[PDB]
Amino acid sequence: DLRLHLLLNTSVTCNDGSPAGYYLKESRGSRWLLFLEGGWYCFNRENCDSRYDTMRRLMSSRDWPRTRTGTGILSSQPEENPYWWNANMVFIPYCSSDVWSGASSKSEKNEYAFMGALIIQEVVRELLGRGLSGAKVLLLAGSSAGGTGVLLNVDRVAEQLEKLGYPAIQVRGLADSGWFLDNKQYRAPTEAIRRGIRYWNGVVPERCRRQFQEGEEWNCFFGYKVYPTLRSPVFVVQWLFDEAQLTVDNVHVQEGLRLYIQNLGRELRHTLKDVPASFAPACLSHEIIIRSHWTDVQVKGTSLPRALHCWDRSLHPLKGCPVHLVDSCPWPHCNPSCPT
Ligand SMILES: *[C@@H]1O[C@H](CO)[C@@H](O)[C@H](O)[C@H]1NC(C)=O
Ligand SMILES: CCC(=O)Nc1nc(C)cs1
Ligand SMILES: CCC(=O)Nc1nc(C)cs1
Repeated sequence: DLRLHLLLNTSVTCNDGSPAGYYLKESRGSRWLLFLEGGWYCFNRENCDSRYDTMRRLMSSRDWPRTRTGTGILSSQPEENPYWWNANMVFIPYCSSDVWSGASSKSEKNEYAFMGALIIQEVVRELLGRGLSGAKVLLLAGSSAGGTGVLLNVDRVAEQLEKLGYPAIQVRGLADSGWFLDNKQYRAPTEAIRRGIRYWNGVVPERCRRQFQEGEEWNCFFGYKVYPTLRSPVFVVQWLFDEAQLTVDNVHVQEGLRLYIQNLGRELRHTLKDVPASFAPACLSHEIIIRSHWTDVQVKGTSLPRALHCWDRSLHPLKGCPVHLVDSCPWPHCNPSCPT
């Protein structure tokens, strides 16, 4: 079990002004995994009000429980988590509705606070006094909106630790199910994100901002565009036929739809050709890393926990221990190990 700590700086808040926080389980014999929860987002007063009625735990800490159980990559049992398992474990709840990009407080002009980028910085800050100062690796991981959040924030964490005087901590990223395409729909994300950035005062990585310039920062929310601007090592996990991608594409089988689905998989595979650390199975699904049975899926005979271990070794190719694992077969569940 991981134990809740609300942020000591109570000006760093969830949407409704309640304090943000993190859940922690220390492992004193180990030198850190910080995981970003996902859960869509909201981009105007009306749709944020709706989310506050029926998804309030994603906008407030008032009802959070005192503990949570670590699962998947957050599990401390080697049977469930062959990778790491002995690491210090941190789960950061998503309560900012801003894909972890916001830097704006609640005020007389703002009904809600959007502080995702500042929540991450404050968590890292308060952890340094609880043992993070002695770390050798900090892995910033996340699923869905949290996976996009890794891409937007990993280099800022590295810069923060350098400026605070901790140059020996190696910061790395693991982005799960947050690598989306701004593609043609079958019957939109780009417009919703463009409006969100204005509403949230959203921030993107500096090198990506300088490429796309004012008004075009929405481009940096799309993995294949922001990834080449990043300096920290990042491992990318993405289903080739992601259910959230298909949902925004208005897909819920005749020739037209067959060709659309096959072209989606081919496009995703193309965007990963130059990503040396990646795991991309040919399955229709969504998310992976915090599921208890995350060890079952294999690409070309290699599981995700093994691929991550091989990545660790590469950061010290390796005989029989690969890190670039992308299916080439063209239809959902052509890989027999896909989740049932
Ligand atoms: C609390 O966080 C805010 C936002 O980052 C910052 O401006 C302020 O200085 C912090 N306060 C303290 C006491 O650290
Ligand atoms: C919130 C996760 C999701 O389904 N969609 C996202 N789209 C972008 C562009 C970031 S997160
Ligand atoms: C990167 C060189 C290499 O093979 N690394 C190794 N790591 C272990 C754990 C044994 S050898």
